[PDB]
Amino acid sequence: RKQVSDGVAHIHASFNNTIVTITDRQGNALGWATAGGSGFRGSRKSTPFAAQVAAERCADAVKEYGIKNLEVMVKGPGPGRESTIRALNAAGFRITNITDVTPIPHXGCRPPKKRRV
Amino acid sequence: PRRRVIGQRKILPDPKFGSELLAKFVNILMVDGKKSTAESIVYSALETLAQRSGKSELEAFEVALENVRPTVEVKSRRVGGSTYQVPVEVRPVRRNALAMRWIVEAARKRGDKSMALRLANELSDAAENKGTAVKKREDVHRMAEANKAFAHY
Amino acid sequence: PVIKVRENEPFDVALRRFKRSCEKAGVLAEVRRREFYEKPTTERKRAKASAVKRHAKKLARENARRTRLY
Amino acid sequence: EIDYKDIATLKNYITESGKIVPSRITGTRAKYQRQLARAIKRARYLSLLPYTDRH
RNA sequence: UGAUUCAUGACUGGGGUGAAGUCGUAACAAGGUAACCGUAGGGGAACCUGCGGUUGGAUC
RNA sequence: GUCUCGUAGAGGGGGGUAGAAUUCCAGGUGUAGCGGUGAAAUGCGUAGAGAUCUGGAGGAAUACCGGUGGCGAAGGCGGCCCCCUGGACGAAGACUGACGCUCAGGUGCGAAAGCGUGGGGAGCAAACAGGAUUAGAUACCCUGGUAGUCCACGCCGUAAACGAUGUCGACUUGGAGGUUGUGCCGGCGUGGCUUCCGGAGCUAACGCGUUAAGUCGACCGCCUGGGGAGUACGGCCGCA
Ligand SMILES: [K+]
Ligand SMILES: [K+]
Ligand SMILES: [K+]
Ligand SMILES: [K+]
Ligand SMILES: [K+]
Ligand SMILES: [K+]
Ligand SMILES: [K+]
Ligand SMILES: [K+]
Ligand SMILES: [K+]
Ligand SMILES: [K+]
Ligand SMILES: [K+]
Ligand SMILES: [K+]
Ligand SMILES: [K+]
Ligand SMILES: [K+]
Ligand SMILES: [K+]
Ligand SMILES: [K+]
Ligand SMILES: [Mg+2]
Ligand SMILES: [Mg+2]
Ligand SMILES: [Mg+2]
Ligand SMILES: [Mg+2]
Ligand SMILES: [Mg+2]
Ligand SMILES: [Mg+2]
Ligand SMILES: [Mg+2]
Ligand SMILES: [Mg+2]
Ligand SMILES: [Mg+2]
Ligand SMILES: [Mg+2]
Ligand SMILES: [Mg+2]
Ligand SMILES: [Mg+2]
Ligand SMILES: [Mg+2]
Ligand SMILES: [Mg+2]
Ligand SMILES: [Mg+2]
Ligand SMILES: [Mg+2]
Ligand SMILES: [Mg+2]
Ligand SMILES: [Mg+2]
Ligand SMILES: [Mg+2]
Repeated sequence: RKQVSDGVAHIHASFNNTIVTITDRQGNALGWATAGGSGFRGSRKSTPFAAQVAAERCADAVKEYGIKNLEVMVKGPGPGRESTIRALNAAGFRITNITDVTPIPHXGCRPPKKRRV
Repeated sequence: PRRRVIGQRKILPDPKFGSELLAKFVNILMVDGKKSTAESIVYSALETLAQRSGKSELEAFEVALENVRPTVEVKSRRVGGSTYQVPVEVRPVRRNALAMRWIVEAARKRGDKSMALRLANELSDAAENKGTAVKKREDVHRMAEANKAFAHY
Repeated sequence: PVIKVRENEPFDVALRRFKRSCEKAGVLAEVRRREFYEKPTTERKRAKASAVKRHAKKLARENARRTRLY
Repeated sequence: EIDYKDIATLKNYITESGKIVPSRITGTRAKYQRQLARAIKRARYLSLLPYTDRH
C-alpha cells in the first residue's frame, strides 16, 4: 500500500514457461504472473504470446503500488525473453535499464545426460 | 495447383439488380444447374426481406452479409513435430464466399415451408445476429481466438 | 549485457540494442550448449568436423572462382 | 612483455562483460595471446579486473 | 602309495548341423534410440542401461 | 653422448587459493501455481511452493582465452600461485672417441569400468521404483534414485589402448599453412615439431605420397579358408 514508483521486473524465461516477478529495488516482490497461470497449457504455454499475457497480468497486480520506472532483468533462453519486455513498455512503465542475468557456470556441475529421441 | 496458372472467371450480374455480388449468391444456391429455379427463390426471399425492413433488397442483403462475414479463421499447419490450427486472415473475397455459403447452408436446415421463406427468415435473423450462419461465424472466431498464440507459424 | 536506456532514446531502439548485446555475448548459444552433458569424445569429434568443413569448403571456393558455369 | 599491473592495456583485450577477446579478432600473435590470458587471470584474482560484468 | 593314459557313467554345460513350429525385430538406410570396443549391472530372447573410447556415422 | 647460454610448453609429483554455477539450510518480501512432455502423468505447492533478496554450509569441475594450438613413450595432461622434478629445441664453440641400432625371455608404465580398506558425497547416475508410450515395452521419454563418479593407499592389466600403419637409419619433384627457435638487411635465410593438397613411384582398388603405403638396409612381433574359438582342458597370474 506504500508507493514505490521505482521497481525491478524479473523475467524467468525457460523453455517451458515464463515467470514475471516485479520487485522493488531491494528484491522484495510486489506481484507476479506466469504464462502457465494465464490460461495456457502445453504447447500454448511456451509461446511468446502467452509470455506477453503474463507480462500484462503482472503489470495489473502491481498497479496499486504506483510504479512508474522499471529495470528489467531477463534470465533464461525461453521464447518469452522479448515479448514480456515489449508488453511491459506498452503497459505504461518507463523501461530504464535492460540486463541479461542468465547464469553461466565457469567450467561447474555435470549437466544431465543427452536425450535420445 | 502446383503451377499456379489459375486466373479469374467473369460472372454475369443478376438480371433484376445488376449486382455480381448477388449473382454469385444465386450460384451458391443453385443445384443441378437449374439457375432460373434459384433466381426465383432468391428474388422472392429478397422481397419478403425488403418489406420486412425499410431498406432496399440490396441494403438489406449487405447488412445480412456484414454480420456473417468472418474476419479470421484457422487452418492446419503440419510442421516439425505436430499440427497446430493457425489463425489466418481471411482475404476479402473469401469473406463473401463463406458468408453466402453459411447462409444457404443454414437456410436449407430450417423447417419452414418453402425455401424462399426459409431463406427469408435466415436473411432476417442475420440482420439481428440470430440463428445459425451467424452462430457459425461465432464458432469460427472463437477457435481463431483460442489459437492466437500460434499466430506466427 | 547491461543496456542502460539513455534519455530521449525510444524504447524500440533500446530493445534492438539489448538484443544486439546479447547475440554478441553468445549467452543463448552458451546456455543451449550446457543443457546436456557432451562426452569428451563427442566434443572432440565435432570440433574436428567443423574444422574439416571450414577447410574443405574454402578449398572448393578457390576452385569456383577459376571456372565458368556458362 | 605483458604486465598484470598494466591495467590500461589489458582493458583493450577484454569485452564489455569482461571476457578475454579471441586472438583472431584482435589480430594478436599466439605467443602473446597466451601471455595476455595469464596476465588477465592474475589481474582478476587481485580484483584489478572483473570476472563477469555483473559486478 | 603316486603319476599318466585309454574306456565308461545317472546327470549336466555349451557347440555344430538339419528342419522349420512358437516369441519377438537386435543389425544392414540416420534400420526408425547412429553403430561398434572394453567394462559393469539388469532382462524370456535377440538385447537394454551406465562410464570412457573409436568413426569403420547419415544429416548439417 | 657430455658441457656452456637461452627458449616454448594443459609434461609429472606435492601444497595453497580464487571466482561463476548447482544443491542444501536459515530468514525477508510475496501468492497460486510450479515442474515436465510430442501430449501427459507421476512429482513438488496454501503445512506458503515456484519466483525474488540476504546470510551460511559443502562437494565437484575450472566459462572466456581455446586454436586440423601445445606438451608427453603410450595411457594421457587445461583457472591462478608457490615448492620439488623429467624431456625437447636452438645458437656458437669446447670435450669423449663407435661408447651404436634392435630385442625372445624379463621388468616397468598403462583410459574407463571393476575390486579391497579408510574417508568424502554438491551435480550426475548403472541397479531399482513410480509415471507414460505400446499389441507388449523388463526399453527409448518423464519424475525420483543407490553403487559409482571424488580423495588416500593397494589390486586389476583390459579398450575401435587406432594412423586399425613396430623401432632405427639413408635416399627420392612440388604448393599452401600452423607453431616454436635463430642469422642477416618489413626484406632475405636457416633449424625443430605439425595440418592440408598433390608429382613420380607404389597399390586389388580406395588411396599413400620426403611425417610413404616410394627406393633400400638392421632387428623384432605377427598371419596361413569360414565356423567351432581366443572357447575347452592344463599351467601361470588375480581377493574376485
Ligand atoms: K573320467
Ligand atoms: K540398437
Ligand atoms: K549405423
Ligand atoms: K556397453
Ligand atoms: K519372462
Ligand atoms: K618444467
Ligand atoms: K617382450
Ligand atoms: K536424475
Ligand atoms: K507397437
Ligand atoms: K548417490
Ligand atoms: K581390470
Ligand atoms: K583415432
Ligand atoms: K618453421
Ligand atoms: K624464421
Ligand atoms: K619388436
Ligand atoms: K572381492
Ligand atoms: Mg530433462
Ligand atoms: Mg531394429
Ligand atoms: Mg538402432
Ligand atoms: Mg574380451
Ligand atoms: Mg534397465
Ligand atoms: Mg535412458
Ligand atoms: Mg576408475
Ligand atoms: Mg560389486
Ligand atoms: Mg572403491
Ligand atoms: Mg569408498
Ligand atoms: Mg533417468
Ligand atoms: Mg587386445
Ligand atoms: Mg586413445
Ligand atoms: Mg586418434
Ligand atoms: Mg592393433
Ligand atoms: Mg596426398
Ligand atoms: Mg599395402
Ligand atoms: Mg579364456
Ligand atoms: Mg596379476
